[PDB]
Amino acid sequence: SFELLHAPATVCGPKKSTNLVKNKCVNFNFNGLTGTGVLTESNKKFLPF
Amino acid sequence: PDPSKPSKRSPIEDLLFNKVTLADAGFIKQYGDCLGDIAARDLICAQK
Repeated sequence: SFELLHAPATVCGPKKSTNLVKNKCVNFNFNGLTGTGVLTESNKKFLPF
Repeated sequence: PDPSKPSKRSPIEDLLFNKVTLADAGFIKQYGDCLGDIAARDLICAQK
């Protein structure tokens, strides 16, 4: 049973740590959400939910 | 033409362009509060 939601993820794979890749088309994968895209720093408001 | 309005536009022509609102294709280049220019030809139009 996999819970992917707000708040930090605590379980990831035995892979090599990196922070992010920026301004490059990569397959992103943050908090279990995946897709193909270009990563830049966020510029919008969020709620804690 | 009124050589004080942009291009070879008459006072009427000025109203004819200014009073039609364009916010369709090619006027939206970026979407979703993504970073990058939303002006000139300096960044790729990818409307939404």
